[PDB]
Amino acid sequence: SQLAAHSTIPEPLLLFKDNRTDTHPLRGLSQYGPYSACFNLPGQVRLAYLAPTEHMRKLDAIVRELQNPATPKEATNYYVEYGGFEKVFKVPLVMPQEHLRCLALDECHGVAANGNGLALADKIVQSMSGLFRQKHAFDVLLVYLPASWKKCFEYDGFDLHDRIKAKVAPLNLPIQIINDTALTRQCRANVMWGVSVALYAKAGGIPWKLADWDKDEAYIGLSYAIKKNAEGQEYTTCCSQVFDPDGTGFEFVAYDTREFITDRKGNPYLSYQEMQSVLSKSLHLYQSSHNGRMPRKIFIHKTTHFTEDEIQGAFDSFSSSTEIELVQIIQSTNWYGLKVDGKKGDKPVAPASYPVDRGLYQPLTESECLLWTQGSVMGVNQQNPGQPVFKEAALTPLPNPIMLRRFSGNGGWHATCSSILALTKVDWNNNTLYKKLPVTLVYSQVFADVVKQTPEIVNEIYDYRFFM
Amino acid sequence: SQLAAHSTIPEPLLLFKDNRTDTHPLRGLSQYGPYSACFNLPGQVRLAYLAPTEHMRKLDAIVRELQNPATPKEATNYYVEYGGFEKVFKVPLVMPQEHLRCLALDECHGVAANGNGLALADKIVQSMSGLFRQKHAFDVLLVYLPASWKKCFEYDGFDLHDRIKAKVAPLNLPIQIINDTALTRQCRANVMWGVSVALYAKAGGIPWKLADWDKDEAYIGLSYAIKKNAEGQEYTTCCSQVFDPDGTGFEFVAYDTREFITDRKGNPYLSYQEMQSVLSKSLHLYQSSHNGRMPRKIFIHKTTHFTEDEIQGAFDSFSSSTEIELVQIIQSTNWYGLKVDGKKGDKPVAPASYPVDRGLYQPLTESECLLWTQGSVMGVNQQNPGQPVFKEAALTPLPNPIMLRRFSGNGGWHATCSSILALTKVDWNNNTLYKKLPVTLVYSQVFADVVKQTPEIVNEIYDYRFFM
Amino acid sequence: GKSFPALRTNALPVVTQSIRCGVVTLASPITFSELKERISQKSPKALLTYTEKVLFLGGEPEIRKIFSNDEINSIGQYYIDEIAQSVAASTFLKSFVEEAILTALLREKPILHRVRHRTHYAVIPNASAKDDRFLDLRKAVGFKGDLGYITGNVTNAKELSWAEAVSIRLEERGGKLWIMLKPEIWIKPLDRREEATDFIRSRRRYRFNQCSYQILDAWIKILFGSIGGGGTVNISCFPDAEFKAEFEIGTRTAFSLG
Amino acid sequence: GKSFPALRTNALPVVTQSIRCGVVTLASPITFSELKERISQKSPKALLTYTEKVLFLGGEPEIRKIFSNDEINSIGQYYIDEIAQSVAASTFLKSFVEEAILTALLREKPILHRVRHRTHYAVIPNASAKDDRFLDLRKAVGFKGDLGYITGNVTNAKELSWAEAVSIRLEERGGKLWIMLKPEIWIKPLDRREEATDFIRSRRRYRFNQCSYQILDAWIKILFGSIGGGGTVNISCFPDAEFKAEFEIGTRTAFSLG
DNA sequence: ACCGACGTCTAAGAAACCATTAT
DNA sequence: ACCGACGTCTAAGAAACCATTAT
Ligand SMILES: [Mg+2]
Ligand SMILES: [Mg+2]
Repeated sequence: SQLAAHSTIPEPLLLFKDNRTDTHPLRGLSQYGPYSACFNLPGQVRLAYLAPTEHMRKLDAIVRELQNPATPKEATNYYVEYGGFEKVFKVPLVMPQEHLRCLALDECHGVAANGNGLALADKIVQSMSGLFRQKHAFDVLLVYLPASWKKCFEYDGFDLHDRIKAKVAPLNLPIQIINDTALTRQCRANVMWGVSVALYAKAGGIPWKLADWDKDEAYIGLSYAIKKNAEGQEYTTCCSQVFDPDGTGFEFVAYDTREFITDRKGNPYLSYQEMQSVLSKSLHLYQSSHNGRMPRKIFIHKTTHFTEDEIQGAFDSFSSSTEIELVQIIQSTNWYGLKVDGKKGDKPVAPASYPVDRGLYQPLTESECLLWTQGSVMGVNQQNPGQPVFKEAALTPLPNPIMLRRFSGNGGWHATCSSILALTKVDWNNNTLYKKLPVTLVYSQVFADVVKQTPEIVNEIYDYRFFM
Repeated sequence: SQLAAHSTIPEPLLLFKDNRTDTHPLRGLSQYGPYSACFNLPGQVRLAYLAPTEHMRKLDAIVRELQNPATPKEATNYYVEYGGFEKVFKVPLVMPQEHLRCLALDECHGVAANGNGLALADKIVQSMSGLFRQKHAFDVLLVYLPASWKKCFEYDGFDLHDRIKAKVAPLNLPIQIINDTALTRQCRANVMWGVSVALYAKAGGIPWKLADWDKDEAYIGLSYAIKKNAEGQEYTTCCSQVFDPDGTGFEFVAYDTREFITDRKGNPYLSYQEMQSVLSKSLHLYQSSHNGRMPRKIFIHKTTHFTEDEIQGAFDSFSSSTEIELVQIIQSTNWYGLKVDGKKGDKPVAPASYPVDRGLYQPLTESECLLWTQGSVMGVNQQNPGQPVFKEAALTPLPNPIMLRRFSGNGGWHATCSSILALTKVDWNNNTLYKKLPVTLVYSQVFADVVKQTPEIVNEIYDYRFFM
Repeated sequence: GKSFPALRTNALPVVTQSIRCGVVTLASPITFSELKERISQKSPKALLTYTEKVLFLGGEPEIRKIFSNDEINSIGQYYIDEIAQSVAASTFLKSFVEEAILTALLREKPILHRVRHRTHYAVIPNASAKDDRFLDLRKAVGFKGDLGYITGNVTNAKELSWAEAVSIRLEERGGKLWIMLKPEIWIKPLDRREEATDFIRSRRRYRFNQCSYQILDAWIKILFGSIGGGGTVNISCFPDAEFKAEFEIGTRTAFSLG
Repeated sequence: GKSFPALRTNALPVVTQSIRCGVVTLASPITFSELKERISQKSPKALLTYTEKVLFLGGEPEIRKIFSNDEINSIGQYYIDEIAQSVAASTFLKSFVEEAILTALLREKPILHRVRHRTHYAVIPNASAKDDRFLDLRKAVGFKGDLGYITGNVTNAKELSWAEAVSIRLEERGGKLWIMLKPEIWIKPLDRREEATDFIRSRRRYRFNQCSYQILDAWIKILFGSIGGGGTVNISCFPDAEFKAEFEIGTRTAFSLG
């Protein structure tokens, strides 16, 4: 008949320049400035170009428009005006000189015509060679892939994005890919906000971070990818770790699960040895980045369920004093929720005009809970201060929640729900308020695609800046 | 007459393709492959010419015999068979087309007859103007000066090599200068190995790097050059830095000491604010290449001693957690060493047939010691597998040790001499086994000479690939 | 629960706890594939499943149509006590219970029954669109208080047809059984659903919280006949036959306060 | 030291710790330049230096020759205690003690004394080339076990002369005083060393580690007169005079083990 | 005198594509 | 009367200019 009492958690706060809090990312960025601007790293954001000589004009056009103000056109309820790169980020955006504008060889067009994607990525890096010598002179490289290369973008078992990112990752060169999507979109402010924030993050800056974070907690997310070949299937599993250091930092890294190279798995669930190995690597990274202390309590998030050996390895890799939480994330569920307003004035109990608020979680049983990572948020709207805003109104008429399964734990759902919801906003690669999934899962998925595409880069920890 | 016990440092290991070690550089390139071939960078080494039309066939001959195998004829104890560019570097060396071959203006002959070197350098750089817009069509340019221009090469206060290198440094086009020395030498293996390694390095690749090198350490070398004029003289002191990025790769850069242009000094020693400026600038590169992390320990090498002012500047320019190492390298000393073998069967102790080993360091007092950068090395011989090789045998009958004075340090000599010995082989401009001086001082001296020749290129950071 | 706003789900509680089914014992071993083949070939007026013996809901004449007298050894009765635990533990029991509940709900009522992608759907018939019981659903779908069509022809297609429907699913959580409803626009034929995706998207684009609440209430009223009556609606499948299943499912959807 | 191979340097330890020299207190003021001018004009049979007062080793009749009776006020003695750090801190004392040690070394012994670029050389005479005390040095510079010449003329030269020589330097490191040797081919006249660089390069081309060891041992024997005696050789400067300097220099070159 | 091949049925997600941009 | 021009002297390196090619 009636379920147990639910609860809603406040929309989490983002930290900005001089320790200021703002719920709206773009509004806070325009009004206070980026978090790393107070420590002025980078002092400037230097750019480099990677495009054919026939498409340099689009690149200089997009940088120029990045340097100039722009106003929102679509989704104006949450979308604020762009005030220009140097005004918003308090740090200039330099337009690259003649020696920092790289030209791809003409062989790239022929390779694209012949459909060899791997040769295309090799040719792009071969073109970008000189930037390796010049990498001291700039920070971030802009790469433009024309629409004439579409046939080599993503076919069976190949991905140009993952290949190029994997090839340029060891070179310690953050790059940005620009397609016709960023250039032929009606809402220029979306392109401007997203590109500017991504460039600032790639140059080494921190656009924002959660306000109230405990530095004694670690977050782990494991996701898997599917590789198809004639022999069978191989499951590429990679782990992502999120935590903050003791001071003025933000660690967002991903690393592979494989103990040795050429260890093939046909199922997503990892063995006892593999769980011990990966969780110990996570502990070692946290140890290095935390002056030798161990985490008081650890969160592990996974797409699939925890088998018994995995639980045993998780319990055995850490000590007894450190609490361990295992949480299942399920995207698809049979439940949906409807918001009903209460009795106010003369209007009786009636359904609200806007859907259920984001942050509302429903405890289903002693081990399962439904968390609404999608919903309406108060205090964000620009047109009407009192009107709620729902991001995916043009996609989902109603929010569809996700379901959490607790495999081990004695505490309540408040802590895990707060952590999961707070971890949905620090994806600097998007330009919207929040993500449906926590950032650990999406970063693990991206690195899983990257590792599956190129398996030669394993056993090296990599930061988010190289794969966003 | 009994000194402190000496210790010998094992010969440092060089890293090659697929992360595998070999001491002998040429042997490693022949049998294992270059380190940068792992990333297939450069995919190809396109080539360009700049010679008078009377000396074109010399350029074609040198590139051809670069592309063909050659056998050693002198110092055969060390040099191995040369197998051509493609077999050794696993990348092709592409000959220039019709439009990638350049002809110097006929006015160059008249300028050389007039003896004005600066006009000759200007004419060469202006003749190479046609290559600037086709820079995308090649990577490394060869320039040829025939023997008829000897008299305009080096006179008082002038250097054609340094002038041309300074002029082409901001144009962002590596050059390789060849004269009749390369074409009229008996030992073809010498020239072919040197030119091949130099061309591959100037193509942007990493021929080889040290095997066991820490990424938390940085090394700084300071040298000075003297220019004299009617009024007096001033000191052109510069700086250089060797270190490896967070990812796999190599970058080796040098920069000027002068905080502002037209600052004049009459002694090599640097002021407090000068040390602060230079060390803070070096810190910027270090943080830029390592995602803003601090170096755990810093090494500074100078050809002159450190006054109290320099020590205070160095100590205040870094954080408290980073240990500060100041070492003065005294090339010429009054000491030399003789090697004595122990009792071997019936034969008693007797002088060895070959000189002292390279890697032997003798602690003299609390802060002063001699390390043998010159000596005999075992395991690199080709004719006789068991007989050591001492390379400077054709000119010096005995090695001359270099003398090291410390000004700051808690740890023992082991790390200091180990680092100094390791840095002696990373000079890709050197076709022999090693250098007497660490590569930091070599690049500092070369850049000091270049800046002394042309002081208009100050405050711009330049890597080795432009001055090797 | 202590305060507002309210969260209204799609889950209808099930009050029944025991199902009395029949056991058909085979002298010769039987498999699921052959049982399904016989079901398809004979088209019986009963529901059957195979965990370890053929469990059926319906009448003996039916399973004697499916099975010859030689094959059948004996016929008995089976009590599925603690239905929730058995459904959670046994997959075939879950499918059987879901099918039985659907067949009990869609009896003697003008609602088409269809299946898509292992899921159960209740589709409004085309011919009986103007029925008076559909007035609430017609009001819920229209715009600005105008009466709206429930079924019709899709735009710009040869003979593609569409009709508004509800998906019925069974879910077990913590020892309690829930029935799940999700409004969804059915397309006939089933295999041509891809050709009308833009049409469905256009139809549901502004189906916000208000319209969704109205549609859910209308579907509850259509399926059960009463809404918010405070009681339970009793449905039975094959009431004439000896082996029948009756269910007690409430009309008020599970909700949460506080 | 604990193991082999062994390292043999060219440094001879100096065991002396104090020098008892005399001072020349003169009423009128004295500078180094005119002091050296008087030395050149008079050619004293003694060594003189100027730190703050005129310091000498030798006999008083000499400085009475170089200074008239009116100029000299009084004569006393100076105790140079802690010779090592005094030599390190004071340059004049370093050069003075180095000259005194060399003059003590080359007394009543048939080796010429020469100076080039303010560095001291011990050069064997042409006239006493075939002396028996030079047999070891003749053997060392020989080829295939044959006796080798230790003095001669430079090939393709008009009047150039060459001889085998050793350079002696004084060095102070860490409170210990060392005497350094280095074999070198001396050329007479000094200013025509340009014309014989090919000759020196050819002569020193094959003087490898083994041959250099023999040359160093032969020169140690020539300089000190004993080898491997396990003790120290005492050398003195002007033993007949009142103010004399005596030194205790070992014969075994400083060595180090693993 | 068995543990491998294959059928059924749940849940849950991932991969080559499609499509809109916030009552 | 104090500090600024000259001389001496050590160590030590670089304006430069010739070589010969590894027992
Ligand atoms: Mg990158
Ligand atoms: Mg060079």
